[PDB]
Amino acid sequence: FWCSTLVKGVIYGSYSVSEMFPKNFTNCTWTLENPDPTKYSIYLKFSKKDLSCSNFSLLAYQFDHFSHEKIKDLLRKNHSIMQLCNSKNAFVFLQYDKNFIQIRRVFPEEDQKSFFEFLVLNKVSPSQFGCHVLCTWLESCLKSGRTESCGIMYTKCTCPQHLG
Amino acid sequence: VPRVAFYAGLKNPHEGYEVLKFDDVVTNLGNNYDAASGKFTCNIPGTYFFTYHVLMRGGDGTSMWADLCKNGQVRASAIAQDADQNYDYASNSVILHLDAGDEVFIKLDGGKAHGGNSNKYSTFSGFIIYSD
Amino acid sequence: GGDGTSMWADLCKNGQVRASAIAQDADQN
Amino acid sequence: VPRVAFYAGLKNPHEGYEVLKFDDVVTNLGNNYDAASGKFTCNIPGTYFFTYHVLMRGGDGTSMWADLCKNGQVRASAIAQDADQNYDYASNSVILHLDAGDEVFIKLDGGKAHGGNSNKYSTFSGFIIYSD
Amino acid sequence: VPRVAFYAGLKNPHEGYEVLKFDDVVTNLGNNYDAASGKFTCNIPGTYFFTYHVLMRGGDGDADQNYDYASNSVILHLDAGDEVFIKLDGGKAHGGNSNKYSTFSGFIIYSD
Ligand SMILES: [Ca+2]
Ligand SMILES: [Ca+2]
Ligand SMILES: [Ca+2]
Repeated sequence: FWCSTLVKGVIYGSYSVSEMFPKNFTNCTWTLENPDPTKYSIYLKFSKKDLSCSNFSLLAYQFDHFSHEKIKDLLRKNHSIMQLCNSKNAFVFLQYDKNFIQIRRVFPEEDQKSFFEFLVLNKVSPSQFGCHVLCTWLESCLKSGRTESCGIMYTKCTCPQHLG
Repeated sequence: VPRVAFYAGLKNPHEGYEVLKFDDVVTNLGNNYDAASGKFTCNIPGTYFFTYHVLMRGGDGTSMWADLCKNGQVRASAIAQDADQNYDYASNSVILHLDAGDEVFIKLDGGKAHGGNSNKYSTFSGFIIYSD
Repeated sequence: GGDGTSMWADLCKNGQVRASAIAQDADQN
Repeated sequence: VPRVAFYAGLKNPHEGYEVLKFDDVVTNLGNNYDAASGKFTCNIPGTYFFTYHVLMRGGDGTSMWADLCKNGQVRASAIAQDADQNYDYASNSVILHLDAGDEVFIKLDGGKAHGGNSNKYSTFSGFIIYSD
Repeated sequence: VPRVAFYAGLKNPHEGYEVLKFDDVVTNLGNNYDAASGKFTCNIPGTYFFTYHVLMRGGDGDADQNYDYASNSVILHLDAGDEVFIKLDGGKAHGGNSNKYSTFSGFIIYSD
């Protein structure tokens, strides 16, 4: 009944809040699946520059068993659900290593203003390309500027610049 | 003459004292194994060879018990242990004489199995050898 | 001890993966 | 025409360089495995397939070496290693061209074997594929 | 009858993403497997039982060699011209000069 969109085969992806909810179906949910829950970890960044919640509430839940809406049907599953706007920071950074991540846009310019992006890295031998994507993120984060805390573990790929 | 062979990889993460239910069926001749049932029903009496590998979940637990069982009596067992929450297989392979109407399936004696979606890390594969 | 040595072996038909094996082990020096 | 298959699980633990004596024989068509000598006197020449899984004695020993040997030539080996002294399968599967009368048997090269009495953890199972 | 079966071990250690070329062939009945290539080309379409075991060999530090088995076994429906080989995704595979620790063995079950 609901509308979902799964992105796989994607080392790197970018999408505005609108880029994931076109059918206008209140309660539509976007999905991301890990290429290999053993040798790939998931790191996501969303620019709360725009209050997606302000236009429409937005949460994120992880899940190991394929579910477009049921996994959220009983949202009481409360699998680390994270309101993606209650961010007392300009940038929200989350990391996840389960098998499936889900973003739920539910009704209780800007569409092209907010922005979502995700990256997967070989926790053994990361790619210089993904490595510098991690690089840009870490830099912009330690600022966002309180250069105090941006714990985006990058073991096996410290930045060629400002790192080490 | 009789052509019976099956091979299915596990698809969802199973934990606790439940029967494993391999769903990613890759090859299924004769259609005797139902991925949904997660079990192999013998209809052609004879001798069969059943080999299974089950992956321990990483980061959780230390011990994993996978025990193949035909009907209600366990006929094989396998243990995987790693203190620092690594990945270690709990595999085994058994030749069994299955008469008509027998059921065989991998039962999970505690622990948490991996939840490979399509990589087919955990596998279950069997085939007949002789007809009675 | 800590460290960590993992290995992934793949057996593929024409490129499409048919079998995957994981070997993860640390010997705690 | 020839029909030979066998599958024996281990009953008692074996330590030191010796020929493991698999006694819990579950299926022994052809009767070519004598639990007494832990050997497989192949009367019918041809091609055989043998798989074997041996568990490491938990709590005693760290690295145990196992070798499947035909006559006096070591054709396959395995090495179970775990510093924390936990269990870990030493397993292998081989296809051999057995001659007339030769004997294939497991020889533990150091380490301590572990063998559930009826948990049939450690198994040794083979069958003939082609007849010469 | 098809008359196809092979079994081979590995002598030279491998690294990177290169495919594993099991060279020390014990039996290659049917000559459909190239020891140097370490690959197998199906010339008689049908069901084939394949299995592989590899001994991982790495570590750090006191320094020791981390040894564990990555193993699996499958049933594949091969057609004419299909290629089967064990590509090492990433890590290290120990190699015995004649010790025969890493094995790759296959044999046909049915003929199409
Ligand atoms: Ca281990
Ligand atoms: Ca893979
Ligand atoms: Ca192991």
